[PDB]
Parts: sequence; C-alpha cells; structure tokens
Amino acid sequence: MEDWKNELLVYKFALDALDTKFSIISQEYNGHNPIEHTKSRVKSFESIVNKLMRKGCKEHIHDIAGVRIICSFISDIYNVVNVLKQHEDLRIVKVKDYIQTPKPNGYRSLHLIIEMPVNLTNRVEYVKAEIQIRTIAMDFWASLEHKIYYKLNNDVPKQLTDELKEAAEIAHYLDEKMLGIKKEV
Amino acid sequence: WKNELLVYKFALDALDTKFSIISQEYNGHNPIEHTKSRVKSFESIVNKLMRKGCEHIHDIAGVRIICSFISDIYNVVNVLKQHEDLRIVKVKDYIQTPKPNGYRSLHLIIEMPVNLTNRVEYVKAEIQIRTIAMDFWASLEHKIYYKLNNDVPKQLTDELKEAAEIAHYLDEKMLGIKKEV
Amino acid sequence: EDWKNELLVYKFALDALDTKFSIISQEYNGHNPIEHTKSRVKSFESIVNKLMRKGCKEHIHDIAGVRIICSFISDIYNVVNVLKQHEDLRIVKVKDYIQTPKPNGYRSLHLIIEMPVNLTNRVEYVKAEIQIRTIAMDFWASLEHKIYYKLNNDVPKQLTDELKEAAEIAHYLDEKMLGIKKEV
Amino acid sequence: EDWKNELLVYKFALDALDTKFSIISQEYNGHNPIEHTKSRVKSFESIVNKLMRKGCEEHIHDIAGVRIICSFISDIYNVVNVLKQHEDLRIVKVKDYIQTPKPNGYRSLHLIIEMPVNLTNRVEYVKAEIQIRTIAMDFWASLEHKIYYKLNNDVPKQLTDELKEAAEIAHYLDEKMLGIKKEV
Repeated sequence: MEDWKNELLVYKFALDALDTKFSIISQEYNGHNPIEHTKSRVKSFESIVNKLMRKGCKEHIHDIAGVRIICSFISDIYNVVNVLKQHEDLRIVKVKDYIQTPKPNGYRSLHLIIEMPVNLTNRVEYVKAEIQIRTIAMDFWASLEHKIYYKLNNDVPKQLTDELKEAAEIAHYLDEKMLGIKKEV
Repeated sequence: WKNELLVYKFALDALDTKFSIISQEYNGHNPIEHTKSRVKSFESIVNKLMRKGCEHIHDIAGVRIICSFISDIYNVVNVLKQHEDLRIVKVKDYIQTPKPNGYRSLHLIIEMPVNLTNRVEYVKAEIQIRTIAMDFWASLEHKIYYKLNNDVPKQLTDELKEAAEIAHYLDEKMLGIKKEV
Repeated sequence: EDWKNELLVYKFALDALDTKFSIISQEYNGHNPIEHTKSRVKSFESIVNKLMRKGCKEHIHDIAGVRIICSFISDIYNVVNVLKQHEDLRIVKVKDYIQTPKPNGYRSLHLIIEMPVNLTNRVEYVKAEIQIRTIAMDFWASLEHKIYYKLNNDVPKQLTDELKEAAEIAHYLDEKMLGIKKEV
Repeated sequence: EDWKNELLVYKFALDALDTKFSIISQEYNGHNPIEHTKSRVKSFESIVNKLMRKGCEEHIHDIAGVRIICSFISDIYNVVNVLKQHEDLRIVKVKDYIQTPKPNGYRSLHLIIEMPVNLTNRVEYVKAEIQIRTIAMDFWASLEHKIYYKLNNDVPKQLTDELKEAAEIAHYLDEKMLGIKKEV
C-alpha cells in the first residue's frame, strides 16, 4: 500500500542519522579508528513480505534498517559495542554474540538490535535497527555465503557447505593470529 | 582547545542530516538548495572575543540555509520549532527590519545536544537562513570589506544598499509569481 | 536493447566532464568563478518527446547537459576562453543568449562541444551542451520550467509578462552587482 | 620554488584516474570486481624522505598512487586486461608480486603507467603506480606499515616471521575462497 512510503522513509532517516554517529564514533579516535567502511541497507518491502510470508501482514521485524560495522580487529568489535552502551539516544534491546558461539555455518558476527528515536517535524518516532559488527574476513565470508545461496536457491551440497566451514575456521584463526600481532605493539 | 572545537564540528555534522531530512519531507518541492557549514577558527574566536574577557559566543558553529523563496525561509523556522532535539535561544529576523547596510537574513541561535561517548554536551549554533540573492549580496559585501579592510567609501556602500534594495524587490516579485501556481 | 549501451557513453562523458571542471576550478581556487556544476543525463521519456518531432538518431545535442553557474557575467566568458584552450574538446556550436535574449527573457550562454571518452572497447565522440549562467539566470530558468510544468504550457500573458519583468531586473542586478566588484 | 605547479598535476591525474576506475566499474554494473578505490597523492614531505637515496629537487613513480582492492585473485588480472585495452594510458612497468612474492610475504600486482592529463595550458604525461590487491592483501600491508612505524624500522625476527605466517594463510584463504566461487 502507500501507507508504506511514509513508514519505510522514517527508517531511511534513522540510517542517515546513524552514519554521523558512527562517523563521530571514529572521530573520537580519528588515537586510531577501527571502523573502515559502513554499509546500511533498508529492506525492499517485498523481502519484508516474503519474510512476513512466514507470519501475517506488524512492526516487529528488526532488520528493516540494517547497518554493518566492519572493524579491523576482533578487540575493536567489543570496543564499539561497549561504547554504544554509553550513548543515550539509543538503547540496546538485544545482543547476540555469534563470536565464540558461532552458527554451524561458521558464521560469526555481533548483532545488536536497538531502539532509535527519530526527530521529525510533527513529533518523534522510535524505530528499531539491527547492527551487525564484523571484522574484515567476517563480512567477506558472509557476503560470499549469501551470493552462493542466491544463485543455487538454498540447495547447496554438503562439500560446498563444508568448504565454507573450513573458510570460517581460518578467517577467525586469521583474525585471531592477526590480533596477537597487534598485541605485541 | 583541540578537543572542544571538535564537539562543535560534530554538532554541524549532525545538523546536515536534519536539514537533509527536512527537505526529504517535501521530496512537493524542497526549498533548501545548498547548505554551507563553517566552524570558526581559533584565531577568529579570540579577536571577536577581544571585546570582552577570555563559550558565550554563539556563531562558533554557523550554518547557512539558502532557500528558494522568502516564504520558504519561515517554513524552515516553523519546522525547526516543532523539533525537540534543539531549542531556539534567540531569533533575529533581519528581513522586514534590515540593517542600514541593506543586509537581510534570519539568524537564530539554538542549543544542540551532542551525544558523545562519555556523556552529552549542549552546544550553541547560529543558523543563518537566506534566499539566493541574500547570500550573494552578503558574500559580495564581505569580500569588499575584506579587500578594503573596513575602509569602504560612501559611494560604494550606497550601491551595495541600492543593490540590496533591488534584490529584495526581486525576491519579492519572484515569490508572487510562484503564488499564481 | 542497444539504447542501454549508447546512453551509458553519454553518462560516462559527464563523469569525464565533471573532473575537467573540477580541474578547471582547481586552477583558479586566484579566484574561481564556478560555484555549482550540475550534470543531468537526459531522461529516456524526455528524449522521445523531443524526438517526436523527428523519427525514433543522435542529432539531439543536450543528451548530456552541464550547468555552469558562475558568479558574474565577466566570469562566464572566462570559462569560455578556458574551454577554448582545451584540446580534448572542440566547440561545435555557440548560442550567446546573453545580450541577444529570447522574448521570454531567457539568458544563458550555451555552447555544444564534442568530447572524446576513452573506454575499454575504443573511444567514442559524443556531444554535450554546456549552459553557463549566473546565479539569477539559473533561478529564473528553473522557476519558469516549474511554472510551465504545472500549468501545462497554458500560461496567461500576465504571468509571462511578470517573468519578463523579473528577468530584465535580475540582469540589471547582475550588471549593477558586476560594476560594484570593478571598483575593487 | 614552484614545486606547487608540478606536484599539483599529480593531484589532477588522480581526479582523472578516479573517473576511469569509476567508469570501468560502470561497464560491469555483469558484475563488478572493483570494490573501493583510494587515491593518495604523496605528501610533500614523503617525497623528500623517499628521495634520500638520490639527490633532492621526477623519477619517483608513486607520487600519484591508486589502490584497486578486488574481491578475488581472478578479478585482479581482469582489471589488468581492461587497463591494457585503454589507449589513454600505457603500462611502462609491471611487477606481479603475486606468484613472485617478497621474502616478507608482501603480495600485490603493481604496474606503473603513463597518463596524459589535459590541462588548460597543455597536456602533461605523468607516471602513476597502481597497486591492485585483494581484501586480505590491503589489510596485511596496512598492518605491516603500522608496525614498522611504531617500532621505527626495528622489528624483531618473530614478528616478521609471524607476519609471513599470517600472510601465507591469507593468500591460501584467497585461493580457497576463489575456488568456492568457481563451483557456482
């Protein structure tokens, strides 16, 4: 419907606001910042419905506004998470530390759903957003697995999924080994 | 002084998305064409503070909203009043009561919360809302006074006042033509 | 089909022209006259309505359009004089609507060029129409379009006459504002 | 004295190269291998410190530097073959540090080019060094430089050896991660 242009637009505003917050977060480290790139994605209404096609057509979907913070090191992930707690204009509703507690896919990230106030002209709206904080190799393994499942439509053999598992054992072992090298300085 | 001016830099970066969003509620036409933010330098602060004793200066962070029509100027003012995350401290409508210079604008100092890591700071910023010709007449006068160092002959100032008297009659006429649509 | 391939070369040329004007202005920072540069690749629908006078042929010049908004009238011709001293573009056509304005009051300085674009395949020579204007010229044009657009070409004489008045003054302004700079 | 003009053309060359890589990726809108492009004009100071092997006061190549960071190893050479089919740049030198890596573990594909820059005065033929890398290559390089900076070129043996171990894996990753795309 066209009640959808108005509400989905509010979610776009929240992302523009988060960009300056994450720009400011690194600008308090300008003495080094771990946030290298940040990719924000508002869901395309239909993907909402196809995911809502599991339920009934509701404002309980968290990844309407999604942001991926890609940090340099694992230690830098939790540093941003702990920093986001000391901010008032957003409260952490949920947090899922898939690092150390990964999925059977090998998938590792640190998701956290927030409640975001958006100052508009009429009044204020409180929208939810799910932030996914990852290292470099974590965002690349995730983007790769998705692009594989996209072409093959969920029908992936065991060896191909097992290969993806090996890449996760390494990418974390990589991010682990690369972390200990920074620790020496 | 390194850290404190940075908070003012964050305040302007935050307003840019606010003005970007205000224009996206008209996507049925938006009046804000360009927006130029200028954080004043350390040296400019002191020389202007040289009239008192060494953060009560408001235009530390300055924003210029250049609107298309005069009517759109007050619409941004009325929009900024229905906002909670900033409160209007002062308002100077140099339109309708302009300076003897011919200078016309609508300045308004606000108090802006800046969410940092430790806590929040409430900083002041001066927003200067203008039409196109107001920003061009202002930018020209400043560049004249800059080259001549405040020593401007009377004839040159009279034309600038004349140039301002006309530019408003322009912005007035161009507004009434839009009204017919 | 092959409309996607040809329209992209026109989009690419603007990306190439965009850096040329960024470089042109970075050679005058000792003051540069270029305040805005807005590139607009023409819309597929607008092309047809303009092509509806011919047959659905690359003789439409403003497929890639750039608006140079300069501070003063004197600043316009300096960009023209700079654009003449470039090899990788040759001026094909020139229409000085300043001093020779239309009856609507429209004033600008258009000049069609031919631009080489080095691509992967080889190089393509496309046409672009550059429109150099002052601040008030770009605003009077943008306003007239928005008026004719809403009223669908049916605009009374009184409304156009006001527009005639509005254009005659803004130039007298741009002239008066020009002469004030001369004294400095 | 007038270092200002000659160093400035290197800034202009990147503005032109930036659109070439922006346009190269727009010819793949059917998949693009170029993820980000970062242009770095060398710092007035670094030129001299780099010149400390010769005599102070244009045979230093990386004055204008561009890093194409690709997703996979196969995507690197696709950019190389695309850059060969362009006329407005000729490859002077090519160093494939992949397959022939350094003893520190550094891996990339460097190639110095010669770029014509159309300016207002005339055209200048400048050199630029493009470094094409995967994701892990740019991160390992950024790590090694940040280490040598803190330790002032004085790095112990284990740290250099660990970095090679860290490098031996990241490429074995980029190799394994490459074949997974091939199965699709």
